Amino acid sequence: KKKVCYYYDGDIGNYYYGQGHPMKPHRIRMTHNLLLNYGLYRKMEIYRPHKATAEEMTKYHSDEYIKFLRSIRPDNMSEYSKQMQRFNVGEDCPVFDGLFEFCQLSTGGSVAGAVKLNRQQTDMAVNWAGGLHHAKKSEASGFCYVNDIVLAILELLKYHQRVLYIDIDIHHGDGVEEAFYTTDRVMTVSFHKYGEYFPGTGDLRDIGAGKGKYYAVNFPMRDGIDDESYGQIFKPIISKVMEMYQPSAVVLQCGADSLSGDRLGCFNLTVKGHAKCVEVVKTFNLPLLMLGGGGYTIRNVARCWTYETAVALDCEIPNELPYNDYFEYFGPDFKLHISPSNMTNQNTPEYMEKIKQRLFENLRMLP
Amino acid sequence: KKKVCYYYDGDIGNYYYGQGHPMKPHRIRMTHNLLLNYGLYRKMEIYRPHKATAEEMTKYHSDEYIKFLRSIRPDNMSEYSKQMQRFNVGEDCPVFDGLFEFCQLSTGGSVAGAVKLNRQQTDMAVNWAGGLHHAKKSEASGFCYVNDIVLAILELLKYHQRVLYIDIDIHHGDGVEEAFYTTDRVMTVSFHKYGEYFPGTGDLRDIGAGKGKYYAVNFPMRDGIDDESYGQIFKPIISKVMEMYQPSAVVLQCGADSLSGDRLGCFNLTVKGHAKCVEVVKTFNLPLLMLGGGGYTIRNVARCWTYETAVALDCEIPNELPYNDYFEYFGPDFKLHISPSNMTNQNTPEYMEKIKQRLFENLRMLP
Amino acid sequence: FVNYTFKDRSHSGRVAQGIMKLCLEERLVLSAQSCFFRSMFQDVSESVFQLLVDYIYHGTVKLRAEELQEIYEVSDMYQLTSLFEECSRFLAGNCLQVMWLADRHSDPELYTAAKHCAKTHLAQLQHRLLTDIISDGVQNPTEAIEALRTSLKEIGENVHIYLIGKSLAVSLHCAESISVSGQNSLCHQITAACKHGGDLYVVGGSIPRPRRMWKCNVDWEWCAPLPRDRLQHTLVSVPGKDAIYSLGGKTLQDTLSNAVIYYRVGDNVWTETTQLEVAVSGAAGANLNGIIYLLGGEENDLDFFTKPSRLIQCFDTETDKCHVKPYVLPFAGRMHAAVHKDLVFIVAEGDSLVCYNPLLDSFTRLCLPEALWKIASCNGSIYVFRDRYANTYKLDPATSAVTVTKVLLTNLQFVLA
Amino acid sequence: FVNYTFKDRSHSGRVAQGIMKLCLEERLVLSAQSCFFRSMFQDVSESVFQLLVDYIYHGTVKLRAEELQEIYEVSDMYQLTSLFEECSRFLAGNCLQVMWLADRHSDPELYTAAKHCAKTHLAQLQHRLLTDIISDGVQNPTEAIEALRTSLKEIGENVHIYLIGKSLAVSLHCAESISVSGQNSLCHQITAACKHGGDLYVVGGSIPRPRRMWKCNVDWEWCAPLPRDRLQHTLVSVPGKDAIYSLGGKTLQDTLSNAVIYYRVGDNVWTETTQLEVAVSGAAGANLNGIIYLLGGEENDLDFFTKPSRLIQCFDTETDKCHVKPYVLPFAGRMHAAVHKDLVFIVAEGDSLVCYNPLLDSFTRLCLPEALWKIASCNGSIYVFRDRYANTYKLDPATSAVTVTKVLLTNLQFVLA
Ligand SMILES: [Zn+2]
Ligand SMILES: [Zn+2]
Repeated sequence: KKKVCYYYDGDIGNYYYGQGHPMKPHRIRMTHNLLLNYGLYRKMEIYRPHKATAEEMTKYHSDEYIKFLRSIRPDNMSEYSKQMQRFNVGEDCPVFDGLFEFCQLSTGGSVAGAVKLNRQQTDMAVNWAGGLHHAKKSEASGFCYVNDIVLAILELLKYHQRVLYIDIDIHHGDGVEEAFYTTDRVMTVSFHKYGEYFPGTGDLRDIGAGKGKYYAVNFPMRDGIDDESYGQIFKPIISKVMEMYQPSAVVLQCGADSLSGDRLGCFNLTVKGHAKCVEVVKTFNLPLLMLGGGGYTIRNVARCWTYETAVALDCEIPNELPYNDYFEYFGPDFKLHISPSNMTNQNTPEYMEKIKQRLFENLRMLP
Repeated sequence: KKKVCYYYDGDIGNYYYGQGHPMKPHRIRMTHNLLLNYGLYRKMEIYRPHKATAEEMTKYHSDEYIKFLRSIRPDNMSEYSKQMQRFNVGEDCPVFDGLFEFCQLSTGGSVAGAVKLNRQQTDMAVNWAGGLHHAKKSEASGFCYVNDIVLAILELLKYHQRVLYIDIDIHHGDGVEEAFYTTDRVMTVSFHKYGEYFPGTGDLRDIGAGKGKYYAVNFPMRDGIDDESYGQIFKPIISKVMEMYQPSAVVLQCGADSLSGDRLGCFNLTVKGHAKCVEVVKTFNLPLLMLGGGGYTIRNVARCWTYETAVALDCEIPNELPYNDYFEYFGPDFKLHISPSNMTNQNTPEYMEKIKQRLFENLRMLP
Repeated sequence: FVNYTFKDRSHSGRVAQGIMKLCLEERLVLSAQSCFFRSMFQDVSESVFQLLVDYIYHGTVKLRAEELQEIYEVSDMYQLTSLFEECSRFLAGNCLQVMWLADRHSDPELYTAAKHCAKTHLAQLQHRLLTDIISDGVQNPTEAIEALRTSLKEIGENVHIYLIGKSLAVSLHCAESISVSGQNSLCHQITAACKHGGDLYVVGGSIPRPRRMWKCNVDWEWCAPLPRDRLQHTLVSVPGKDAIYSLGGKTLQDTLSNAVIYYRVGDNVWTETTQLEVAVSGAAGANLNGIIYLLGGEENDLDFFTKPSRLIQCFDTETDKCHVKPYVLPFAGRMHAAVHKDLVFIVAEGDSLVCYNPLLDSFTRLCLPEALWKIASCNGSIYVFRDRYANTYKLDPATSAVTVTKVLLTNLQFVLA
Repeated sequence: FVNYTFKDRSHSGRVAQGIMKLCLEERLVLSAQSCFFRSMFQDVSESVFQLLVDYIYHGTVKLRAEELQEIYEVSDMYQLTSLFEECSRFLAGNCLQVMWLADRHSDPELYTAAKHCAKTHLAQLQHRLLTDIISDGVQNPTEAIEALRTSLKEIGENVHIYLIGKSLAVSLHCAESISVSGQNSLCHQITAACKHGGDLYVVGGSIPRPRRMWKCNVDWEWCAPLPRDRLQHTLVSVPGKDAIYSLGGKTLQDTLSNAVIYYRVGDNVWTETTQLEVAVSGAAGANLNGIIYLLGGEENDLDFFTKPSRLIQCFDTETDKCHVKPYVLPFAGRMHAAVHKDLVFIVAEGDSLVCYNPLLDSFTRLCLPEALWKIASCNGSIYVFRDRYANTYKLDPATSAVTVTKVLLTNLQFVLA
């Protein structure tokens, strides 16, 4: 059938971000067990992301920035206190124990998964530890240090001419877009909430520049988009983009922070709706890299990522969750699916239809 | 004394832009005579910009764009009608006879003048035919096709580490800033009118990104800045920038469209005020490339550029213009200086002082 | 908790509504509006006095064309209320009589409008009032005088209406029918045009730098550029302050603008001024008594696009202040306006025409001949023109009858006043 | 030219001014404001009737503390004007008497304020009104009852006032003096805080993503994040609609914001709503009768920077509409507000304090003890706190006397209601 590759290491669960931390990487392990407990592990191929060398990171990043990140330990923050302002590390995205070891694995799955994906080894590579997109060339933005998505895309361009990057998330992917804003080799379709949101970028008019003038698609959205609206905007836009662009290997960054009830996001997507997008992209039958970003409400994120793994395996998983290691977190419901909240969808059909027409118009200028 | 180099070819005066054309290159010849008639020619060294090869232009520009510009003649606009939209040539900056030959000379003075300037041949190079800054990497913007400023700056970086680019003009210099927006080798201080103006860029917050994060200084201004205000904002800002940056070779783009009474601009600078800036930059005694941009009201522009040449020669020229070839244009006044108009200066001292403090603050982060 | 001043903003409304109700359903009301009634507390008819008392108590005034006379006389004798101002503005063939009325009732606003009409139609109608007409200007002044000498002036033949078509602009001349005397081509694209005081001003050029301005009347006289780059910016002329205003507009960044600038013919300078409350693009401008009214256009919608606007913005030039009306336009979208007397005849969409009086809040509608019209007012006549080449029609305001009145232009881009 | 409706917006103003002038300088005026006078056309005193007639004709009402009684009674007997509403709101030790007054005059707004005060001070003051107090809640209910049984309720000991200092937040408790019962630390930076119904809500986290919201009261209960990233956004609580509003704010791009969002405790959702007319940052919020008043802050200036704002914005929550007041604040800059009865006691700069009643247009000033104060209102008391550690003072509104009343925090970041 559809060969699938999994990337996971246990130790990633011990990287405590800090007291009062929205980002909790250990959530992925609370996900891994749902793969084993449901039995998806046997049908799948499971690996662990190996260490990413400092030189490997010096493909899109600067040498000085990676050296700074590697040389900062929690005891010696005093020596580098001056450089913590030039690189935006220490406050919004504070430094903690084994930070570089954390990026040895968050990035180790993207490059090493794209290695198998570009080669004739798999049609779908999975890495829930990755999905970090806000990191800049020589700066840490958001909760990201090394941009695993950009490294994977660069590693993919060696084997493929045109690469489509789909950003299923609630945050605009700044690092990927700016990394490929002025090139036609990579088009970055990004579905994200726009306004007075974190990234600040991703305007409808940010359609590109230079040779890649019409190779930057952004779909701004408001808060609370339902499952139906997201799917009905996702399938045709993606189909039209591929028809006009002929991608060779697509990179889907799935962010479970798009689910309803996340502790940072404000979207209303359910697990079924979030898996509808991955299945839609599967219909086209192209190589699909899968980066798992965001992931802040650890229960909804764990359930969503396990379901996405099930979809990748084209298997069936019961709604009733089997008693797991962290069942106490799952609470009295015991359900694998989450009921959508009662929040209003601010994306009216006229707004969605107009943005879709603008995107189609911009796609008509594709050589 | 101060060795000065002049660059001029006569034929440049025959490049008719088109009916109803704001840009009239032949104005430079109406300037050249004022150099000869005043006698500044003898004390100076005079040369002509030689042809700029297609390969030479393919240093900052794309090969396809330069090939398109070279291969479009007025008779055959039909064949390339499709490509006239991808490169923004034909409407706002229409094609005319000998367009490529025009850029063979508008650019031929900047690279070949920077050749002498970087070497131990001159302290001041002059090229009134250049000053084209709005051209993009692979697009014609404004009234520019090949960015002579960017080519000259790149040719300068070979011999110098840090290069300061001062844009004395009323339009923000888009090509130069974006060409060096993400690098610390070149800082681009641009004094320009900001708002709903042509370029659309040059915001006070556009202070840079990447390694060149704090290497992009812009001083937004309103319409009608007087001589005194412009000088009092120019001298301290430039002094502070040089003190914090240590430039090796400065590139001054003087735009006579900054003069009062120009047929496109709206500044209120006089000839004396415009020469105050060049003399200020001379005080620092660094290599000074001189690119003459804009130049739309041909009388004020001719007088200003001849006076600027006189300042470069450190000579004295009488106010009473000697009967020249184009005296009929100069009208009954016969004066070499132009009286400032009665327009209001919208740049209040509080606004100017606040922007100066913001620029000083941004300069304090210079490593 | 101890001391504060209490000002009830609704006291006036409550007292007015109560006086209206009790008086209608059952001296102070009249004395509070009219000084002459206050002084006293035949000339007017019972029917007119009914509307007079309706204005005294309720302030609800509608007119039919046949009563203006009394609505003038009484409103200048009984009181100095806003009724007199409105009736005189509304009054602003019949010129020879309105001259005498304005002279006898000392109205310095109706008098000038009437002198304008009388001077324009002096040939068709061939003591101190005659001297005023002659001094104002004029086309047979000497012949009319024969039918003193130093009390005469001439302005040749000023162009009544201009129009840009397809690129040359034709200087249409109105003779009491239409005539074509004058023609001049342009090499430039015209973003906006404002025939000012018998002269044509055109602003445009290339679309990224649409600032070039020309005074073509030997044509091609260059003028001071505007410091902004905006498309579909409303250009208006105000000879009262000798200033040409450029309001609103859409930036080259697909973003609407609310900036306002004004030119000076005497000084040849452009000066920025107060901004608009709501940014609009393509709105029709109407200069009434120095106040600029910006009608319709496009307004921001969905955070990225524009929708047909139906707002009315008001720029007070004397105070240089902008404010949006509390009511709404009948329709929305591309629009054309033309000032006539104290009214604005606004035309949009198809078979739609509204006479809007901005000092008040009411819009009327007149039936069109049921065919993108463009309207243009003359000294005393309204001319409607079809966007594509009958090519011209004359609108009678009283009867609303479209009467067909030389056209050599396939297209009709601009129809200036 | 034939038919139009003329609506004179100045008719009411003219008639009101004229009636005022003629009446003062020499039945309809009163009957147009009061139904009872209309019906008729001892209880009140001559001095009070002087202010009554002044309000009838001129509408100028100032009070001194000793007349509210009559300003209530007469204004509920002679008329149902806005005078009665203002006097009753102003009236909203003396609780036991105001209860009887509200009950006898059927005021459903003064009654609840008085029941709140009586229930809060039931211990210090230990028929149907007693049952209403008991049913509302309470701290010795059973002891007071002894001094039926099912008509009683308890809420334990709700925190009167919270305060964030330096990072732990102290749950200050008011006992009829100050007490410190409760303490809990936070690991997060607090951009804003609000006290909903005896519970603490805090919004903040990292400065680029300051959306995290917590309900710490086991503390650290996570709540729905806001869809916007704004700093110094005004957070207000409205138990009337059970909604927590987040108005204004400054974006991370150094740009002011005019967006408004609101939370729902019952539904645990955030919903966007109408935008503000003028974008402000750091403005003090005051919820009066459901209408949010945004005071001061910073406003755009010089096209790139911010200046101390002195505007007052009004967000009507029932209609969800924003509008800017036509008048101006006494001062500008960093500001703090606290709702007391129908007033906002606004404190800014130094030795400056203004009692502002937003339904009207007037600001009063009270002298401070002449030392960055932060004010906080209680059930019936006003507490002023110094930014840096006397550390606390009690403000008597009637006498303006600052009387010194346990503090363990070096710094004072927030002082919630
Ligand atoms: Zn995300
Ligand atoms: Zn220029």
